[PDB]
Amino acid sequence: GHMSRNLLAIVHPILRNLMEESGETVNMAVLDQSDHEAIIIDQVQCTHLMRMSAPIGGKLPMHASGAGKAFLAQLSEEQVTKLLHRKGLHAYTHATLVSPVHLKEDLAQTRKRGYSFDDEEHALGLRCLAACIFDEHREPFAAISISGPISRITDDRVTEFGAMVIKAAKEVTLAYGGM
Repeated sequence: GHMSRNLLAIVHPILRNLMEESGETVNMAVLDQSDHEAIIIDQVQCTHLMRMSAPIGGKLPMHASGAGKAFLAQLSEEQVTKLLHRKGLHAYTHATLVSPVHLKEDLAQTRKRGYSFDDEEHALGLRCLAACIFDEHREPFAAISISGPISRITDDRVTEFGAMVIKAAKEVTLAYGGM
């Protein structure tokens, strides 16, 4: 499935809603199946002075980011192993899953859990939760995420945050099909 500008306008209402509810910046990122890259293509920023603010068109690391890992957690260990050298498991922070053992392990927990979770892996003090968007062939082509500072995305809101992003992704996957 591809991301048409038309579809974005239809779904925008979902990103705005998740923003108000979570109180954090919301992003929509598309999966580049040719280059294996998570590209931000939409965003609704929260109003807090201190917040996450990525540039539209910005890329996200596949192994150390909400959207990245929410995608990576869809590919086989062989595929993953490919991107290990294909892309690169760069070390953004001491928490970054630089070792494929742990990574693949977290990737596993992601599918189980439903939503990815970057805990200060992409940047110090940043938390992120993402959940894939599905086309017709049940293929994940997009990912919706909530990213904010740990000071506000507290440990006891993680699950409540992970649920919000499921409810919003589901709402996009369905509203998508048949329009």
